[PDB]
Amino acid sequence: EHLIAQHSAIKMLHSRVKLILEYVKASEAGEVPFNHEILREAYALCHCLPVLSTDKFKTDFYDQCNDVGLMAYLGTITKTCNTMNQFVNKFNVLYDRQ
Amino acid sequence: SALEQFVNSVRQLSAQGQMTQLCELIKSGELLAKNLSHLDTVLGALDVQEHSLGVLAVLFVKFSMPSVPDFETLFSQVQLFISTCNGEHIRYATDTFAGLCHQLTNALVERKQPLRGIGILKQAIDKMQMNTNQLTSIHADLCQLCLLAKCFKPALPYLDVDMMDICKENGAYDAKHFLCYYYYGGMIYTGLKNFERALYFYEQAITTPAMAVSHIMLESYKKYILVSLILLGKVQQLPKYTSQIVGRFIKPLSNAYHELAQVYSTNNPSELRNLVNKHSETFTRDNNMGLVKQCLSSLYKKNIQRLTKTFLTLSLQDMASRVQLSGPQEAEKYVLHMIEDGEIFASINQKDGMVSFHDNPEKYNNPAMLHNIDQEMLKCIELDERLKAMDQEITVNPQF
Amino acid sequence: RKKDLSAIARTLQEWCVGCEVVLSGIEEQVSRANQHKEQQLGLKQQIESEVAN
Amino acid sequence: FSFKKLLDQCENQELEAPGIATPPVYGQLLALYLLHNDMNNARYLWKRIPPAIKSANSELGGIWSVGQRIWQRDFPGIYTTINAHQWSETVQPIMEALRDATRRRAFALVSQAYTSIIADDFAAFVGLPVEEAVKGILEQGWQADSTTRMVLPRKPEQQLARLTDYVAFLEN
Amino acid sequence: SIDEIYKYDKKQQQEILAAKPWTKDHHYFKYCKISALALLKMVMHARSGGNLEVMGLMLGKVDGETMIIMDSFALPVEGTETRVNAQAAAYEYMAAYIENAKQVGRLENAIGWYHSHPGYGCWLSGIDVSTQMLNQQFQEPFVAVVIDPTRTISAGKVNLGAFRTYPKGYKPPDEGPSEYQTIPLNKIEDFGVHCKQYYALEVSYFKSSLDRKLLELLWNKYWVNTLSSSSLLTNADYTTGQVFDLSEKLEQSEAQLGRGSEDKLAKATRDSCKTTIEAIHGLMSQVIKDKLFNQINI
Ligand SMILES: [Zn+2]
Repeated sequence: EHLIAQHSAIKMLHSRVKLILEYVKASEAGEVPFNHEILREAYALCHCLPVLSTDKFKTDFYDQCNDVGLMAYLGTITKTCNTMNQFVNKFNVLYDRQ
Repeated sequence: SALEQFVNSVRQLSAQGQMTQLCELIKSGELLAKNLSHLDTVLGALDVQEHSLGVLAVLFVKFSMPSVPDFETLFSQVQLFISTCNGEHIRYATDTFAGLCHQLTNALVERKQPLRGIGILKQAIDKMQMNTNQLTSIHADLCQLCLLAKCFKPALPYLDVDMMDICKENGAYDAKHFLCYYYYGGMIYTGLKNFERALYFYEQAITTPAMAVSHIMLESYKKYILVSLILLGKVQQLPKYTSQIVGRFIKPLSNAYHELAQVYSTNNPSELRNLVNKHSETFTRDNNMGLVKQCLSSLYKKNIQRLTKTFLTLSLQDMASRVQLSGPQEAEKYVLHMIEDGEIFASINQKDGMVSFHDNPEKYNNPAMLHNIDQEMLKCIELDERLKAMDQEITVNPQF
Repeated sequence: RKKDLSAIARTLQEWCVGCEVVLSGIEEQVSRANQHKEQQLGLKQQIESEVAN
Repeated sequence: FSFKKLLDQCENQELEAPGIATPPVYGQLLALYLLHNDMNNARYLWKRIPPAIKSANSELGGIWSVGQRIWQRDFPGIYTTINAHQWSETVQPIMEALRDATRRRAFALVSQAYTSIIADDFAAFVGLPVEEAVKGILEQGWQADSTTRMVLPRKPEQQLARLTDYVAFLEN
Repeated sequence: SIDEIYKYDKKQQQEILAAKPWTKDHHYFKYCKISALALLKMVMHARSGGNLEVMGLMLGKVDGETMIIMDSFALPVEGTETRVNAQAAAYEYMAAYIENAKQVGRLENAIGWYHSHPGYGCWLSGIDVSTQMLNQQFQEPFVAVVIDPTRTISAGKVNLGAFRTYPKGYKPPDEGPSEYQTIPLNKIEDFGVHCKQYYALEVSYFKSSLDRKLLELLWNKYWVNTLSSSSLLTNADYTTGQVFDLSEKLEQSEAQLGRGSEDKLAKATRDSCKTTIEAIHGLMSQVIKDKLFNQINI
């Protein structure tokens, strides 16, 4: 229910840059205007490829995911500890007088 | 006569109409007449399905000679019963296992060792152990074997399972069964040197309600001492919810062992020598040759570990002088086997005599980190999975 | 910059569709997993509810 | 590599064999389990070896001595023990294979822990003579020294299913 | 028709308004047909309200067995969650609005109470339970329209509950939801004093086909925004407050299960798993963008 907003906006601009793609392909194909400002931007794009190779964000994202993952680790804690407390309850229920 | 439809039961009438006879009451025989050879037509051929209840209660009136001379013949068809007729709920197959196989167990090192049953026979062993390599005294036999008998392979499959699901449930198990279980666990991960796993086995089983003391359990707590002190950089203190009389009775029985725990803080050769001579009765009581220099290893553990966070580099000749080390060249020798231990921040400077620390546990910078954590992932995953499953079954509790 | 123009724009179409299909396989893995999460927890909760009586 | 498969299959099958399996293949498995410098369950199974097998299979005693010097880690002595007895086609060839493998083990780890050493030291620690090591370092370009022979050893989808798992826990 | 429910039959609507089925059964209103104006400024004016509690008049109607929230939202005010009958003071809004709303054919009349507890809900607390109860003996059909802004921030779902509280004399019958909710110290005692004096309405939503097309087309260019969140940076501090709060709740679960708020240990395990899921899914979206745009290699 979140990523479908992603999907919707991406599909909208997808229609945009796909109409772009279509009249583009026609440029090199034929009967549609020959301009030098078509792909050229595509070259800019292919040098816009994966931003920050940098190892900077590489460490940064080690940071991020380690944070959330140890969060989840603690939550391996939360889940099984709640399970454990209920177990000790029922152990104090039938094995014992809670 | 005595097996008219009874052998017809095993062959034919097992998984049939009102034929629920043998399994439910849980062996080189099963009938002791002249026709002990006719004890071997078809019993370990097909399976051990729902033919459970009756005929064992019917036929517990013979109970003699469970060790007939079929040591290979009926042994052969029982290795079949392993393969061919492994069964339905094969826990109760511990019967012949109990009656015969421990019987057979008695002969194995009595001949050499378990020559002939282990490999195949684990087929119906695991047909027995339903899911988790579930606990039985088959563990007990074969793993006492792999501990002391020089045959450690067949449970290498079964090494670090969190096997569970034991059967009390009309016997089918014994206190000694788990006792042996984590016991050879301890001793083997000693010999196998995964000392932490076995130390774990000890403590997790020793908090069990305990009121009978055993010198067996004395060897248990002793070897646990061995690991927990040697294996660790200092002493462990445990969840003290173990026995009332046992854990607090052997605790003074651990007199020399608490004092030797103090000895772990002491660093004296002569005293540990004397105590080792004292307990040599245990040092070789089960071919456990080498425990003393296991202690000496813990000694140089303390040495090196102290040295670890001290400095970057010293006159390692002078450091060997420092650390009660027995040989400077020798010093780098065991240093470099620590390099084979793969842990040390040290380095090899013949010229300057330089050994530095290099403080690179991790630089948090790995797909390797990803692997560590994905391990953590799936581990904690299935952990919580059985959390929810056991919770689920707690939902199955009756009127309460 | 006289013309790789045709080949330029078509390599563009290529890689655009390539990242698109990577991300779309992701999309349907998502339509699996936490759609599978919907089904799994719904059924598991059905089990837990039927545990009572 | 196939040598490890040789180890594994020979071990498990030779175990499957016994009354008592092949004492020559016993010592062959000995070398096989040595292949990783796997010495301790090695001595373990040594202690299941029947004694006539040990003494009679003289290559068995030789290999046992070899693993002895292994625990010394005395490199040239162990090399010599390789050519003490020779079991070609199963051992002496794997003698060579394991020899070179653990020699490279020493290579890597020593170069790593290296700070300074006469290259001759470790060269004898890998059987390489003096100018054999000269070759090894110059061809490797590692700086050697006069009067010390000190080396310069140099030493050296994915996320989508992640997300699915994250939901399977978080969102369950 | 999809527009068949957008039809505000002022005739029919005000008919059931004067119908008084609640005085026959105070559980008649089971549904709550809503137009998304509630969500509209309820959401963004609880969030734009910061942490300042608010109050006032909702637009709406009634249909069959259904309260209908045509409107609900917030003020730039405070004091709600502790005001003696807060909501009243904002009704001046549609003391005017609805009036000349009729001048455009909005012949609707006032129906309810817009409000927001920015950060911690939209409801009526202890003094506002005086508010809620008094007014439902004042103003029935009256509702405790309940949705939490920051809960709907870190939750991804609109927990809407139209809480016709059980008037004095009328106890919760078979269907009293009584949505138990973690309250601050100010009003948790009075919630325990009044947690079981209200039920919820079956809050449905009604719209036009143009509405669906507009939301889809919204997404159809918002997806670019979707891959530009950076919200792990947003409320990591919020995660930290949950850190403290959760260690505290485990302290209190401790203190409860010691000798002998029901089973604070299990509730705490629940909420811990919840908030960790929250932070983890934030990290999910962020790692999503990251791995995507950073695995684009030339
Ligand atoms: Zn009030």
